Amino acid sequence: MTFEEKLSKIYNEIANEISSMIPVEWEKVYTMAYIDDGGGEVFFNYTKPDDLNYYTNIPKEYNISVQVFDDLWMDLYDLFEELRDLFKEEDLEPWTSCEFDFTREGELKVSFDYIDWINSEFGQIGRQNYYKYRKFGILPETEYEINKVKEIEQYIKEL
Repeated sequence: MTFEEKLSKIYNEIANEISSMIPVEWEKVYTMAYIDDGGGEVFFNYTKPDDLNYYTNIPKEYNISVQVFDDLWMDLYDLFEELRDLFKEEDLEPWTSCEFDFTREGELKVSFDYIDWINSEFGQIGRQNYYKYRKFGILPETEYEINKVKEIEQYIKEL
């Protein structure tokens, strides 16, 4: 199996997982995974046939138990971590972030970024809010968070 085949297998597994975590019909799906040496996290938003829907709200609104959803969540994270370990296994610079987007109409985008988030000294919420501001046009709901988004913006501009 080549590198492309490994990437493809993992991508397919990821897509199937994320689709399995959504109990209803979805239109667009935006997934983000921040993984470095100091742990990491995975989150995704999904639209319905528009408004973004945050993944951790799925068990609250729909009939899927917290336990099952959290299990599938952990499996997804494990998939992304395996994806990074592949990059390591092929003597490539390990990515620090991965965007995994796909739509109901077959659109697909997988991209990697290598921002040194550790030395940025910003936490997961800052990274998430900044991501939501960059990808979409959504700004946070408190001035503290907004200010942090500006700080991260300026940190990145100075790279």
